[PDB]
Amino acid sequence: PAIVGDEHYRVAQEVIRILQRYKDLQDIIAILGIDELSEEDKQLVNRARRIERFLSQNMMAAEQFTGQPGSTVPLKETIEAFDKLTKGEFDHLPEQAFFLIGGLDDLAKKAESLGAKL
Amino acid sequence: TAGRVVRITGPVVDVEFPRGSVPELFNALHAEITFGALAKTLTLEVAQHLGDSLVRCISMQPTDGLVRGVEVTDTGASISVPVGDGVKGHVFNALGDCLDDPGYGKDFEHWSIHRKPPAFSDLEPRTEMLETGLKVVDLLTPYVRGGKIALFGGAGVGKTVLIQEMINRIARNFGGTSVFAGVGERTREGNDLWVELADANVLKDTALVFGQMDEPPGTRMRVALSALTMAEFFRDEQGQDVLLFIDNIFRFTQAGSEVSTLLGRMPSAVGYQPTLADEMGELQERITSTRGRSITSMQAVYVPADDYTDPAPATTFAHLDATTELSRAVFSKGIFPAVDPLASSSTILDPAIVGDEHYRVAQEVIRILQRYKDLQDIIAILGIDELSEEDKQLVNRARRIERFLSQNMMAAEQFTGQPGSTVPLKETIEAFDKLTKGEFDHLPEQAFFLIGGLDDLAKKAESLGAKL
Amino acid sequence: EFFRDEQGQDVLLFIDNIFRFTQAGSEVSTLLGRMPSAVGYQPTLADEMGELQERITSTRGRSITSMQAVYVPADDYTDPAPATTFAHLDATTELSRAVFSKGIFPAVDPLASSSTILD
Amino acid sequence: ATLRELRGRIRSAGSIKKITKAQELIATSRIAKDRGLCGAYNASASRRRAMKSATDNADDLIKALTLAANRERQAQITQEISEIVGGANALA
Amino acid sequence: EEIGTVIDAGDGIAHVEGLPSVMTQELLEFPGGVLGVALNLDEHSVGAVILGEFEKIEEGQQVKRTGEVLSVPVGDAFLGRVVNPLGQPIDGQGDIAAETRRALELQAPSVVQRQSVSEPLQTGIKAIDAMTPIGRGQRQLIIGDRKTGKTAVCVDTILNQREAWLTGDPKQQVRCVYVAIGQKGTTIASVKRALEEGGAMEYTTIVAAPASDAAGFKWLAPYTGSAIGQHWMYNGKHVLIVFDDLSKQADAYRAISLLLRRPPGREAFPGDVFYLHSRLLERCAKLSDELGGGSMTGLPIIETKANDISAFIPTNVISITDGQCFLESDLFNQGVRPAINVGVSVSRVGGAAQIKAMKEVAGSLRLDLSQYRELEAFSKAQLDRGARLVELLKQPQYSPLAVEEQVVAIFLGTQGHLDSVPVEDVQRFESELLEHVKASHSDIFDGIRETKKLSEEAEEKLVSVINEFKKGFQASDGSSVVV
Amino acid sequence: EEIGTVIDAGDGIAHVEGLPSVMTQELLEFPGGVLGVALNLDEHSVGAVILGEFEKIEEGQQVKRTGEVLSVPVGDAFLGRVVNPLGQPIDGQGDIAAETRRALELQAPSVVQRQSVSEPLQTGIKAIDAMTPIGRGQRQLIIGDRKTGKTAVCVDTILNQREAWLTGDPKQQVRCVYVAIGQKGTTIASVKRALEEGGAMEYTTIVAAPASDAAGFKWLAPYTGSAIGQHWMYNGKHVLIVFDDLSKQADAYRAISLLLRRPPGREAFPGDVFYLHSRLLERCAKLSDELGGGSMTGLPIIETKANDISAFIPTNVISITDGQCFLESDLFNQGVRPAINVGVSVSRVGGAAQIKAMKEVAGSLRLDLSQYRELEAFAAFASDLDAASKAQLDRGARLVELLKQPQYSPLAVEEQVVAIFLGTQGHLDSVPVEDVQRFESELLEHVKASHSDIFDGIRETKKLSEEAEEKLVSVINEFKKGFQAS
Ligand SMILES: Nc1ncnc2c1ncn2[C@@H]1O[C@H](COP(=O)(O)OP(=O)(O)OP(=O)(O)O)[C@@H](O)[C@H]1O
Ligand SMILES: Nc1ncnc2c1ncn2[C@@H]1O[C@H](COP(=O)(O)OP(=O)(O)OP(=O)(O)O)[C@@H](O)[C@H]1O
Ligand SMILES: Nc1ncnc2c1ncn2[C@@H]1O[C@H](COP(=O)(O)OP(=O)(O)OP(=O)(O)O)[C@@H](O)[C@H]1O
Ligand SMILES: [Mg+2]
Ligand SMILES: [Mg+2]
Ligand SMILES: [Mg+2]
Repeated sequence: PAIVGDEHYRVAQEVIRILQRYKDLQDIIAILGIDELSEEDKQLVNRARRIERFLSQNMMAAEQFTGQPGSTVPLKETIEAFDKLTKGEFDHLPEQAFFLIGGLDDLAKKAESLGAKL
Repeated sequence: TAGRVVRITGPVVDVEFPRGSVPELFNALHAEITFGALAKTLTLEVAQHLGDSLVRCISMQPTDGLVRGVEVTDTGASISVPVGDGVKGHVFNALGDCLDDPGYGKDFEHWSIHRKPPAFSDLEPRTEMLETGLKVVDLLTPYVRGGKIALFGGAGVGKTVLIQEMINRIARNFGGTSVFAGVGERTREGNDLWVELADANVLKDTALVFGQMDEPPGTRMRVALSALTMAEFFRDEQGQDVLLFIDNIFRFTQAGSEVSTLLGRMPSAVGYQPTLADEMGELQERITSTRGRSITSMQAVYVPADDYTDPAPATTFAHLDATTELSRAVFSKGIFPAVDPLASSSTILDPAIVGDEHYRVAQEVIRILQRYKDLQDIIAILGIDELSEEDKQLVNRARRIERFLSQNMMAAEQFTGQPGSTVPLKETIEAFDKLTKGEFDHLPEQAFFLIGGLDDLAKKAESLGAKL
Repeated sequence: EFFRDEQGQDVLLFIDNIFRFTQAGSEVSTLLGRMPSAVGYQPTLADEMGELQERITSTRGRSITSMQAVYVPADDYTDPAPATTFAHLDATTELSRAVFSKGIFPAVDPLASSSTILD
Repeated sequence: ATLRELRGRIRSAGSIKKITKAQELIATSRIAKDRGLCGAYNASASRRRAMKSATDNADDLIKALTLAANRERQAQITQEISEIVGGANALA
Repeated sequence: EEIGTVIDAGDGIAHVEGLPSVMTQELLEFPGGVLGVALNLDEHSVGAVILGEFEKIEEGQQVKRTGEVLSVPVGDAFLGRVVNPLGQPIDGQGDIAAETRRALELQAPSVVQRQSVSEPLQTGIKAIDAMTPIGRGQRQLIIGDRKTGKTAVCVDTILNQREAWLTGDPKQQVRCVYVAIGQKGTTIASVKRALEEGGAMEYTTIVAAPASDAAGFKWLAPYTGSAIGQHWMYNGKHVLIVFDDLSKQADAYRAISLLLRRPPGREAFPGDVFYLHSRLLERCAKLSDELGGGSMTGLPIIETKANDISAFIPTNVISITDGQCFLESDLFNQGVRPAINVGVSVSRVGGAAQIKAMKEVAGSLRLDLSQYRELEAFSKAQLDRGARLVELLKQPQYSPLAVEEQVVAIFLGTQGHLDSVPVEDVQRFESELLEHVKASHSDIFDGIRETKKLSEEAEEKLVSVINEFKKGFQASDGSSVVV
Repeated sequence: EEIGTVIDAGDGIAHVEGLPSVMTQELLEFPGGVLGVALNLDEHSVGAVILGEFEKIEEGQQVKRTGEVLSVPVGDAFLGRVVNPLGQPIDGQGDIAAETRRALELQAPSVVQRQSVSEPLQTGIKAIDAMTPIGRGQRQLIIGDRKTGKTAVCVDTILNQREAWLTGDPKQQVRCVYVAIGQKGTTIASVKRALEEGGAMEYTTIVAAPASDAAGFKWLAPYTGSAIGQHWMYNGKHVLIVFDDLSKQADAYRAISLLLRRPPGREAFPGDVFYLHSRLLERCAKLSDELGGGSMTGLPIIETKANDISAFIPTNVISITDGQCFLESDLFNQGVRPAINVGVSVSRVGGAAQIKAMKEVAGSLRLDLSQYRELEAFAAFASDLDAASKAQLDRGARLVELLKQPQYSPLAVEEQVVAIFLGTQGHLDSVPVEDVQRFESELLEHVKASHSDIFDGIRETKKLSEEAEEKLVSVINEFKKGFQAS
């Protein structure tokens, strides 16, 4: 918090907590299925899948491997977007909307192209 | 021109010779042990030139009682074994001494047990099915006539019983010559095989060479070469179709490892000899058909501690045309032969050789069994009740299929009192086509266990309560 | 042994911790340049343990009875050190935190503990 | 990677055992008082029996995996020592 | 005479210069009666493995030849004696008047010097004698976890040979060698005590290399016992040798090899540990009639860790022997004793060496039990029958049964005569019932023993006697067991 | 001439005294035509590896210098021939007229002697050409357990170069070298027959070091094949070299190093086994236009045990090559053939090794299949998934079906472009999964019989024109009417 500030640090810690819980739950989901989780844990699993996908990004140096030009997301946009993601504000979008995009504008565009709206 | 023993380290002997009279690599030397109970003539085989006119040799007999400084005579040639039609029906040791008729064969032609493999230009790939009548072999691991077949397995999963089965199914009505090499296996197994062949009237067409468990590592490393030399004579000189049975070739590799340790070589991985692959390759490349001259070889390969990644069997794999991998897990389920249908392979199981129908049926069996294997983690915890209807149906089908790959074997009667069965390849293909299509899903699983064809299936289903 | 054999007494010999004896033997074997055996223990593991344990016996009507604290590496009872030790053990007494926390003394776990002569 | 895989399997089996045990006890509570964890019932009491069986199977699996992991642990120590001492012997 | 001198000594190994005429594997005498075996012979010295108290070896000590390759005294005088792997008495009963000496590493009979195993070796254990029968000359592996009853099975088998011994017929007598390798001294003493109380020391020799012994003795003990037994076997006698246990011998040989700095392989074992066990067990054979027809039955014992039979030494020995009796710790703790496991336990060659009556009564027994296990894992009548059979196969320690009594008990179980009896009383039932047949109707046992078959008339009389006994059998629960 | 004397010999190694002027890695003549190479040079003696039949070597024999570092003959006469690692014929067809000789240890092209990999090397295998494309000058590792289809992939790649050979244009032609290391002789013979039937021996050379060869020949065979390929590569030709397989070469090198008593490393391998493979595989390169523009493409093969890619040699070689095709037994048995594990198989050249049309249709195919496999694992016991999730699963199942291919059934690049277009642009969605294969097979045939100009346009322009895309879409829609969906 002293260096990155309280907002950055809190959002980062929340993302890490959610991903850790998802990793804890993956074995249960694999064997017993997701319906056996609690409703709160199902909410967390959906959030975590969206978060892990949104950590992916179309990088410039990867154009040759994807055909897609890269993107750059400012720090402030990253912090705000992941704050929103941890709060469940994008749980209504398909997880595939979060895959290999930049910021929230790219997210809105991809969600539209897949039917949903941000 | 005689040498003298200078060092003895177990079965390995260092011998000094006068300068100019150092024997050539692989030459057979002779020494005497004179101590009463252990008196004998040692046959040493030159293994290395140490320099200063010293040679390191491997003893074919235990060296107990050997004394430093005793005279050593170089025969001037390598170990040689008697060859010809005369060896058929007789039992030999690794030095070519007849055991059931001592002195017999001393007058025959003798061939050095060391020779080059056939020239590359004489090699011809063999793609021709050897039909066995065993459902699992014929369907999933079709054997190759004139090809190389191996049976892999941990301790007591049925390798020797399957070798005896293949002697019954292939050697009995065979028209050519058979050679059996017992390599580092049970002596009473050799006696049993000798008696069984005599009973079945197959001995007259078979030469038996034994170097078994209670032999020094040198004999266990060379006995395979002796048997192979007899097989090579029949293949090349006599123009005979030859069968070569070896049980067990892993013992040859293990003896090589023991010898390498005694020879002072630096160990490779898992303590094995650095030349493991090369020794195996020399031996195996000698075991082969050439253009117009057929050897069908069947080898039992022991797998240490059930570890299929152990360097010995791992190296053996590349030398084979068909590979039947016996599994402890299958064995535990009572399925005989304990073949792992997903790990075994045949180079001729492809549509070009066996046809479209055989290939399709085999591939569907393999797919179903693979799907069943993939579900085992889930089933081990929750059983089949959590699976989808498609997966439940597949699991029931797979259980019936894996049972129907078992078979009452000819060689198994001695254990169960039940005579064996033979299944034609066409019937096997048809039956497994029906099974994979789900036509026997109503029959109980036990009806598919240890039977032959579809008539047996109907009879057993009736005896249980169902009806085919 | 002096107390048993010369004074004709019954002796209780406590050994805490026998695993540290095995491990000191392993370290000495290493320092002396001996090739380690399986899992890195001294090649003479069983012989050393036997030489120690076979002296703990009843003889001439007097006995040395030993209670020995045993450490199990990685909780693996198949580890060579605990396996070799347990080749000589006649009973086990497990003291349980659960039983202690109920005020039950001695805090012996009646289910975990066992004896080879309870037959 | 064998030991890493076995440890991961042990962790997974432990989580499964905890979940099945909680389900068994909750089914016990609900007996006194859709889903597919009921065993062969479709083919609360049945869920209780199925979860008892599943938690016992998970326990058996954990024991087997732990045995295999300890064998791999010992084998790795032995192999590493063999390589170390083989190199040292080569140099000595 | 030739005298060498110790140039260096460490960890049960010594190096001796001189002795130019020493033989490979010769026994060398070091001062204080210490012995060694000349393993490595080169131009500078002789490496010797010390067999005994290595701590007494010193640099500069004089070393003398024995003129004998590694060997032990052999003869009938060893019966009833306890010796160390050198053949030296340790029971404090004086000298052993040896007939001759036998070299330890004489090769086994060849493929043409044997014949098929055909005479049963009755263990008196119903589970084994019914499901994994052992013939004379066969090697049967007793394998299991610590404290699962392995020694008990082997000792009961030795005790079971008392009746054969008392006949005085060398064709029926079985002379027993019990080799204790690395076992606690108290346990060897208890084994000897049990053999004495059972009248078995008359025909039994013990070779002891207890846990306190050095590795040389533990390594040597099985070969000493094998040589003692082979002396009798080649004289037309039938011998039974127990190796308790070969796991400890493998450990001793591994220690010796590592101290010699031989590079190891799997589990740090030398590459020739398989040879160590295989050449030992190959010398248990059934000789051809030309060699006298003698036999040596081997009962090697292997201790597994956590019931893991796929480990290196257990798999080596499994690939050497003709079957195995797997003793399961789970069964043992459930009170099922002897804790034989049906699925994994098999006699490879003993199927032929089983009298006809036992075959007839046990052929079903095998299948019933094998299937009842899987059913119980999860009909009702087959469940009750399987429980009764599992009860029938239970047996107290130190109480082997004659084969006629085993036939009758398996008859009871297999023919449904226990379906009426309560499970908890089956044991008692059987016991009392057998005692009945001994007191009266003992001609049934005589008929079975003489003919080795269960006759129709004898079977009918047996059923009649079983019903009469059921008439007045008081179940623990109090209910009659009639029909 | 300088002469030494054999002072000791065994197991394919010899020690020679004398030869003061011998070079490191010099070829040495022993009596009887036997050759060796000097590896260890110290004051006392030279440790030499015997390349041939060492059983004739004896203490006291005279050894002669050759004055030559290890080298092999090279030239166009090696095409269609089977040779041993010295370049000597073993097919029994007479001598080979060498153009010249090449030292085995000539250095690889430097950073400034190369240009970027930019020309496709078509395998004919949809999965590879669309998802792990191989360019000219690339090293693509084929790694997997026994019998997973590694040799099948490599041999089919060799056979797919026949059309390029027949064009006659050396900028299009690919000459092929197949190095057989440690293979049984009959297996090598069967590979040669397979090449002969397909007409591949016209442009292929086999360097053979079968399992019966000395460890020296097995150690050398990859370098001999590489030198033969390099002769062409530096003369403006395009070469594809297959090493089947490098696991056995590593084992042979370990055997030699242990026999020479060099200190072992992990798994008893010598400390420089990684170097053994890296210096071999860096000789595969795409030369700059100043050096002729030639290239050599490497297809090393690695056999793993128990699917253990974490073993020493597999990790080394994976860390060397420009991507890997990972073949799995479980995928193979499921019917996924070629049995490529899409998640972990990668090409490090990527779209640069594809034509434009393929790059466009196959843009994100590999990531799409990775995410599909992930979702399939996640949604195994899901009831009532999202609409998007169900669509993803349906599409991925269709794509997996689309990438299945029988052995010896190559697809030209235009046919592959159309086949992939079917799946990635959504035209298989109306087709049942089980019929996908059949559908593609019949659609391509249809385009072959009529509308063949779609294939011509792709072939000639390397891209699918907007109008060609419109025509292909219309053709697919028309074909779907007559297609019978079993
Ligand atoms: N087809 C069969 N039917 C019944 N029992 C069988 C069958 N095959 C094998 N067995 C049982 O398995 C035992 C072991 O068989 P076999 O001797 O062939 O094994 P193995 O793999 O050669 O063993 P080892 O490693 O000990 O040499 C046989 O004695 C018999 O008990
Ligand atoms: N048939 C039996 N019936 C009842 N109890 C038995 C039986 N066999 C053995 N036991 C009990 O089990 C104890 C352990 O048996 P035993 O000493 O034979 O096993 P073991 O495997 O040889 O042991 P260890 O690992 O100590 O060598 C015996 O002391 C006796 O108390
Ligand atoms: N695409 C495919 N479709 C069907 N069968 C295939 C395919 N590719 C390979 N096979 C078959 O799979 C088997 C193994 O193939 P291949 O010999 O190429 O594999 P490998 O990994 O090189 O084997 P090995 O371990 O013997 O060297 C052969 O029967 C081959 O015919
Ligand atoms: Mg066998
Ligand atoms: Mg015991
Ligand atoms: Mg291949």
